[PDB]
Amino acid sequence: SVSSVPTKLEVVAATPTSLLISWDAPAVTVVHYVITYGETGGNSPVQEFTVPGSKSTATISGLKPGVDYTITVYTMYYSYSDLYSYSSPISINYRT
Amino acid sequence: SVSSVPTKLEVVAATPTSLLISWDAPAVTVVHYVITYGETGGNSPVQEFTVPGSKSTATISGLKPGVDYTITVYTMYYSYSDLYSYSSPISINYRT
Amino acid sequence: MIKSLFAVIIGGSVGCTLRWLLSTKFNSLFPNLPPGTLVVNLLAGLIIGTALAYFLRQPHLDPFWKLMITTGLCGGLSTFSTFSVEVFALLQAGNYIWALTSVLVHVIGSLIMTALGFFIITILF
Amino acid sequence: IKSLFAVIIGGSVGCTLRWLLSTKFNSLFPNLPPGTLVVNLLAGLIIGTALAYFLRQPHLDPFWKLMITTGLCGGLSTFSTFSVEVFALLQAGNYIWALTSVLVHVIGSLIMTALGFFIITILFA
Ligand SMILES: CCCCCCCCCCO[C@@H]1O[C@H](CO)[C@@H](O[C@H]2O[C@H](CO)[C@@H](O)[C@H](O)[C@H]2O)[C@H](O)[C@H]1O
Ligand SMILES: CCCCCCCCCCO[C@@H]1O[C@H](CO)[C@@H](O[C@H]2O[C@H](CO)[C@@H](O)[C@H](O)[C@H]2O)[C@H](O)[C@H]1O
Ligand SMILES: CCCCCCCCCCO[C@@H]1O[C@H](CO)[C@@H](O[C@H]2O[C@H](CO)[C@@H](O)[C@H](O)[C@H]2O)[C@H](O)[C@H]1O
Ligand SMILES: [Br-]
Ligand SMILES: [Br-]
Ligand code: NA
Repeated sequence: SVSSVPTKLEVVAATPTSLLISWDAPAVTVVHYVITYGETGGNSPVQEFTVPGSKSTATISGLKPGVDYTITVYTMYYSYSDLYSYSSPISINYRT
Repeated sequence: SVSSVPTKLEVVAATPTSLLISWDAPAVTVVHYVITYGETGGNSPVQEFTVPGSKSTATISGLKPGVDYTITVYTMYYSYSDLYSYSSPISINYRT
Repeated sequence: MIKSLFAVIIGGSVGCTLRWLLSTKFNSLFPNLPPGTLVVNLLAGLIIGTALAYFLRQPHLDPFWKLMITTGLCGGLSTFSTFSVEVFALLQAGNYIWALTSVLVHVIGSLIMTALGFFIITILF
Repeated sequence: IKSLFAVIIGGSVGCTLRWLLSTKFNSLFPNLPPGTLVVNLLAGLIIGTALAYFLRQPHLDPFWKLMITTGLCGGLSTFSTFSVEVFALLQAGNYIWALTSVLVHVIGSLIMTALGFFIITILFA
């Protein structure tokens, strides 16, 4: 009855080509966070990368200036009941 | 199944009033050895004492000169199947 | 030694199911060191320490119950594999301070629950 | 309830294994009973490999992960027996092997879990 999804995802610092995101870690043992980001406009390949579980911030670069991106985040965590499983995602939109 | 009883119980050095006995340890985690000594003719209080498992020799003292004594030694050992338990004894007789 | 086998199953089943119920209800409460897997290990440690100093005083008990309690219950109740994943996970997550702490508490606590159960019964008697 | 059978059938097999391996082998090296150890390394192995596998196949029935983890591994492994032995050695003034037994069980079981996990992880690549 304990959620593995992160909470309070927001952009704390931004540049024209990079977003800085922050999240509240779940009350689980997170092995790593998987960040996914893609241009909110249709068929721009969604790109993804991971962040260690001990961190709760991440940088995203290579973005075009003035574009709305969809930033989503989930976890690969350990629980007694499931071992290594992936959590549901938490998404936000931020426009550079 | 391995035996838990010592072997080669014997007086290695005697005086009139003391016996240096020794034995060989069984192939079991022996917590401590118990030595019992009394006058062979069932006419005297039987005395017992303990010696650490890390020792395989004991001293019997206060003996009467020229008297036959029955000396026996058993173990209190750990085995997987019986946890703690006492071994059957190994007895010898010796005249001081 | 088929009668011997039922002792392992009955005892273990209890110890397992017991371990299973406790871990689901309580493990999530404190993840840096799940308490469910710790209580069963302390519990079995407590039990086996008592079984130690009581079996000693009862040389003629049925090899049946001794099996069902130690190998069965305590064996099935306690766990070492589930102890390893939690540490392995705290290590993959770079949570060394807790991974190391989890190792210490389990080992020492289990030996104290053993020391307790042994010396409580040695002292009652 | 269906989950209950997994823990039982799983723990039963594991406990039955831990029993047979412990009786037949423990008595050969008292300083470090090897039956109580292999079951631990073997369960530590199984759980590590189970860890990495159920990740790659994230949608398989929860029944099989339960029977293998909390059952098999939980039943196969043991902490109480590891406790008594160490406590037995500690009681016997055998501090050297009491310590060694603690290390080899932990370090080894952890190495086995990492080994189980990392093999599978390297396999899927
Ligand atoms: C006694 C022996 C002790 C040493 C045991 C080995 C410890 C060091 C592992 C080095 O290899 C690692 O392999 C990981 C893959 O298995 C990679 O993880 C990457 O991918 C993982 C997911 O597969 C993520 O969780 C990680 O955060 C991400 O860094 C990681 O880069 C790489 O260095
Ligand atoms: C004494 C007993 C020994 C028994 C054997 C123990 C084996 C432990 C294996 C741990 O696995 C590795 O742990 C690293 C550390 O947690 C992870 O690094 C990940 O996390 C680090 C810190 O969070 C980051 O710096 C890395 O880049 C990132 O790959 C790495 O992925 C993971 O495979
Ligand atoms: C990491 C911590 C784990 C939790 C704590 C576990 C403690 C377990 C040991 C307690 O039992 C005592 O150990 C002593 C030492 O082995 C024994 O001394 C016995 O053996 C000694 C051997 O030197 C003799 O000197 C003593 O007189 C003799 O009583 C003593 O009988 C025994 O009751
Ligand atoms: Br497990
Ligand atoms: Br046990
Ligand atoms: Na177990």
